[PDB]
Amino acid sequence: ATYLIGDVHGCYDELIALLHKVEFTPGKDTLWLTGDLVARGPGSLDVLRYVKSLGDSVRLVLGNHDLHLLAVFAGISRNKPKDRLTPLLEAPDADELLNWLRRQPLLQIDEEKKLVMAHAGITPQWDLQTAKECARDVEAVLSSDSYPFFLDAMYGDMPNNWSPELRGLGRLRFITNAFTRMRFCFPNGQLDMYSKESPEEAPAPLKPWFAIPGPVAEEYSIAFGHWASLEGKGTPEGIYALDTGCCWGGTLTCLRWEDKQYFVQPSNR
Ligand SMILES: [Mn+2]
Ligand SMILES: [Mn+2]
Repeated sequence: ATYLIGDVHGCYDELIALLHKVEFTPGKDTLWLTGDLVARGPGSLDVLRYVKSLGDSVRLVLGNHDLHLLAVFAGISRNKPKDRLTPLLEAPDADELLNWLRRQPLLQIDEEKKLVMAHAGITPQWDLQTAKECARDVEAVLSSDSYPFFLDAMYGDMPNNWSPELRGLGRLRFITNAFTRMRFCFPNGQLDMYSKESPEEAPAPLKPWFAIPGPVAEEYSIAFGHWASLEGKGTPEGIYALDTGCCWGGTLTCLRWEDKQYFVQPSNR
């Protein structure tokens, strides 16, 4: 069976309870995770240990909080107490866990399932070939010995419009923002980096990225997490918003792909 789970955010107890609910069995089953494995919940260290141990039985994409953790680890960014990352950062296996984490993809594709996953989704300005190339470029910098330089460069809100002519810092910043921070788009597909509200609360002319026709969404199902204020609701056919806000007192959601059956684990908070 194939299971897809939204942002875990250190909610290790809820993750394990949900996996036991579906009798997740590595070697027979595969788990897809939308990223944001860490921060806010209390168990980021246990989450990363478990997810790394799954090996080929997990398909992860990196989220904005995973990248922020890497930036803190590398001395690029300041540790915020509310993220509760200190046990992970001080763990004796922190190097092993975080060097594993920075080698994971920004994008997962299963052609037999016609299924694509990224943390925030797929901008309508990208076709599949471009999404693949952009994921490869950022994965290459994150997996290199020089990844702290990229982590420092990644912060920023511009450029917010894709072009194949983008180069250098702006190209990487756009790619990172599209995969890990996107929510709303302008009608032409350009990213808005400020509004984090539900679609009903957003100001015109902002619309969700998935409300703008794009070539990937037209051919593939897209699963994503990230946008907690969506509460997993309000998406069109073939768009699966899996982040139902477990770390916020909401729920952890798991979708089984074969029958599109949902399973939900209440937050312990
Ligand atoms: Mn999140
Ligand atoms: Mn996120």
